[PDB]
Amino acid sequence: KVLRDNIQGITKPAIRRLARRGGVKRISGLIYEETRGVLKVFLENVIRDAVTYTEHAKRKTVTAMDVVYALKRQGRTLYGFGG
Amino acid sequence: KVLRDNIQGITKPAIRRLARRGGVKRISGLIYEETRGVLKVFLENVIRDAVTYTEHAKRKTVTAMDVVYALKRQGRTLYGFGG
Amino acid sequence: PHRYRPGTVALREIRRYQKSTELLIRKLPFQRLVREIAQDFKTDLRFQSSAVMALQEASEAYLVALFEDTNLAAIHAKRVTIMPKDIQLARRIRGERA
Amino acid sequence: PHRYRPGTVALREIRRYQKSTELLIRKLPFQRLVREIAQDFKTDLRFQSSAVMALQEASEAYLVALFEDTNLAAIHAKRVTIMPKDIQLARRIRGE
Amino acid sequence: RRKTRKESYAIYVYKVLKQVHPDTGISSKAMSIMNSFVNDVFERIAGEASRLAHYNKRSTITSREIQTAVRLLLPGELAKHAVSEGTKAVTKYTSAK
Amino acid sequence: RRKTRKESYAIYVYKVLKQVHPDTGISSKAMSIMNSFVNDVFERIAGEASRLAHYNKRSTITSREIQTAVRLLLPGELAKHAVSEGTKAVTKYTSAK
Amino acid sequence: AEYNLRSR
Amino acid sequence: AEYNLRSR
Amino acid sequence: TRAKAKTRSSRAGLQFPVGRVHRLLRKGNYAERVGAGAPVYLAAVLEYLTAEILELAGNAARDNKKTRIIPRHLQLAVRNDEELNKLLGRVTIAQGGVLPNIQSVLLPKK
Amino acid sequence: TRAKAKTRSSRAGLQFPVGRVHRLLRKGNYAERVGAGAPVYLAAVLEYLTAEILELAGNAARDNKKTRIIPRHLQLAVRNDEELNKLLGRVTIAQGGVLPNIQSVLLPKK
DNA sequence: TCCGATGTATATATCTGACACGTGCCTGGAGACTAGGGAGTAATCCCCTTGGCGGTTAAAACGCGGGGGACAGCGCGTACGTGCGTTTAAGCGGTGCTAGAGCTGTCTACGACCAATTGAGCGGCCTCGGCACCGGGATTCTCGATA
DNA sequence: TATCGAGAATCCCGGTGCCGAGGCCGCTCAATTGGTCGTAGACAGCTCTAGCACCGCTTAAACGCACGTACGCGCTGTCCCCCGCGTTTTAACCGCCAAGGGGATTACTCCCTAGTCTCCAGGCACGTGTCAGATATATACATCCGA
Repeated sequence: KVLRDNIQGITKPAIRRLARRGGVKRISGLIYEETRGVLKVFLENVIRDAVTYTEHAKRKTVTAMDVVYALKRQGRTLYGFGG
Repeated sequence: KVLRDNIQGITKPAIRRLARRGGVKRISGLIYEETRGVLKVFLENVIRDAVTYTEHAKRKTVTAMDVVYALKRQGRTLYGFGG
Repeated sequence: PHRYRPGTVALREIRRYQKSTELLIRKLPFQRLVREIAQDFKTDLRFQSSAVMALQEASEAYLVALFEDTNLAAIHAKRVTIMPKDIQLARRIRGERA
Repeated sequence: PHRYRPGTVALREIRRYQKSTELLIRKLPFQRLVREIAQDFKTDLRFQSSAVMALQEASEAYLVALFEDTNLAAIHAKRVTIMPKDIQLARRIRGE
Repeated sequence: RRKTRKESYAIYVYKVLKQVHPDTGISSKAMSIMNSFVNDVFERIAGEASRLAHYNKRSTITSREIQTAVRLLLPGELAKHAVSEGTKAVTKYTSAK
Repeated sequence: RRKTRKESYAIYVYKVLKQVHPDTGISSKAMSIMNSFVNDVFERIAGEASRLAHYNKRSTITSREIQTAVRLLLPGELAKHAVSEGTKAVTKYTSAK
Repeated sequence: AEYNLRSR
Repeated sequence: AEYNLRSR
Repeated sequence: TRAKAKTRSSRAGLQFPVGRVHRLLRKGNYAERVGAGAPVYLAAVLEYLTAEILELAGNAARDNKKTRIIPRHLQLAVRNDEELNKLLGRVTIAQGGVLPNIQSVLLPKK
Repeated sequence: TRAKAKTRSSRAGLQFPVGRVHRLLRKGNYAERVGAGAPVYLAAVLEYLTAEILELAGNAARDNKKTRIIPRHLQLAVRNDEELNKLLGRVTIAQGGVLPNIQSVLLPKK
């Protein structure tokens, strides 16, 4: 039933590509776990608020608008998904 | 009456006391001019908005509420002066 | 045989990924991470496909911008290599880290 | 004669100023700086006394918090001395 | 003539102080900060409840919008304890008719 | 049955595009971003105009609250040029009414 | 009845 | 009509 | 004859003013309509959050050997609690000062 | 008898919809009342700010040899302009990417 | 460790001014009641989300070799902290003026509201031009080797 | 300290294909016209707060300088850990079929809130007395740093 351990599917080469878009030339091997921990904290904060909007609407489906409102409330406004 | 060059009245020992409250043990002599430039930019941003609230009210006196609203809209809410 | 020097292909990769706009995380792995995180807030949640894409676009923008600030923290410490302490400084000065 | 070693009185001053709550800039010099900055936005503004005090409390809180982030940038670079490049890093990472 | 009414939370902050610490007093500066804190948290909660009503196409801010705004705005255990107190109050008020 | 009418700024964004670059087109993702931008800036300006009316004990949002909200919200020369266009529009409208 | 504080 | 853009 | 009036605050078991909160919700342009339970719930939350800060600030006053809460005690209360510090992270308290905190690398070697 | 309808948008000289902006101001819970000049001023500002982004993004499209504005061109338009970058500093543009930017110390010696 | 010089914490006694309290009255909260439309509910359509299947091939994982960057240890000189005597001007209290914040009271122009009318804007249709890609050739950055 | 030139790389071109942008059309709902009524707020007039200006005194604080030491930071040497890249394995991605949960309506009804009118007591401004605590003066106790 439940999912587990999917943060390890955020691969070393994916984290390297994100760091390359961030202009990073050289990466310590300890960065990949630090980045996974940071990403899980960021997603937990956005998804908790998005699911709070979904529950207030009495819906079972998290919409792109629930995500856009959760991001706006946290001061990270996203254009291109509505709102 | 008129005023000029008052940023020099933000003295080296005042900037040192602020740095001490900030936990700073040792200070380069280049810091005092950098701190003055930073303070002038901070005050220009708050006072421009405060004076914008004052002019909207058709007042000639900047109130503590004009300052508190100017600080609040810049994400720096101040308690203890009203609002 | 032919071989590029350390950091030459890194600079080529920086130029490639700063020219491009696509998402850099694999979509199915990221979607499973979103569903795993969501199950702790309530069970049996569905997602609009565009909600997962909104979460991925926001997450990659956040990580890329944090890598820029991390890279400045490395360079300030006279390094070209980013380390966990550079992420930790960037997040503390941002007010994300206590 | 008696001397304390370099940084002993600095640590005593950190302890003193982190215990206290008083404004650390001289009030009359700060008030003249506020009036000078304001005259570029409108001529012959008055200030409530409490408006100048609100500006001073916000300005000192802002500078103190920036010195904390500047001190972390110095320590990250293996220094105990803050420098302009530490203020520049702190303000760049904050997005100021 | 006597000065116009300035409305304040100070007497209710003082009633709450006398419950949590009956022998403790408060300075007027600290009371001014408490009044600013109450006004700020009111405006945050009412503003998020306002957004929640608008997003859902609703004309009314209800106890349910306030509850979701409190869950969004307050961190961690502050939310759980605030939601407990808000629900207890509306339950007591409803029973009192 | 046909779907219910979802309004957007897309036709007006396209009218402004046809004025500023007559031969340029726009993708639907770029149009969606432009619609989000217009909604976001409307909500910021109307929200600051709303605070300005409340702070001044006023019931009405007027052209004057919008002007001050624009001066608070827009950086540098964006404010000066937006205030020019807002004042030019209101003076043409009140001449033609 | 008293407050359900986090401390009590 | 003309726009008073920062570019003009 | 009408029955003797009693406050909605007293019907709710609250110190904070339910009628004033209701009038602030109606006049503050939050929505077209305000539900009867909305000001009771909001008044209870403002009262609870007041009680959280004041309990910690009266503890800070007592630890500093003072019987009066001053702006310092509100700052010590807020910054020593991780959740009130998160709630008030963008807030300055006038005359609050800062937490006593020296970075470990700056302390003298012994 | 009754005269033919003229849009408040065309009466103001605007492409942006003054009647829709007015209805959004009245229904958005911004104040009790909305003045007749308020939606004209606001519609003009939204139109101007649209024209500023579209001018820079149509130029970004042309510099990229494209005829169609894509999210990339809006991102280049915004981040290469210091004032639109300040206005949109907390905003993510979906599918926009980043500015080409390498720190000088990372480039090889000459 | 251990002494002198210095600094902080702790005690007691003064006195002062901010807090907590009590009093009167008035304005805004509650009681009682009505009209009407928001939203709770039931019923229904059909979108779009979830799930599963097979092929393919892009991408991840792995292992290896080696070079260049992290970081420790060292030297050295300069720029900062400490402490002193001198100079500056802040802070205090005090007197005094009057700009202008704040409030009262009268009007009227403006916006909310309603009812009728009609065209601006939406969803649905559909078609052909811009863009994505193939796949090859021209050209240019890298870097071991030549001189 | 610049020059070959084999190699991998990016840019660039002409051709192929498709599928998304943007015009066209018909319906409808929301914007406009025209008109009424009520009160927000523009204006005039007045009170008296509190902000600005200046004086003279005291002394806290800023300034300027001399000294010396501990820190910044350039150098050099080691070695490890990261990059580049060739091979193998994984599973993402795509295109497709299929079911049905649940989002998104639509109609119907009633109970909830806005609005009105009339009290009446909770909360405010004001005026008051006294004890919490800011301070001077004293000195017990802890720390620092040369020996």
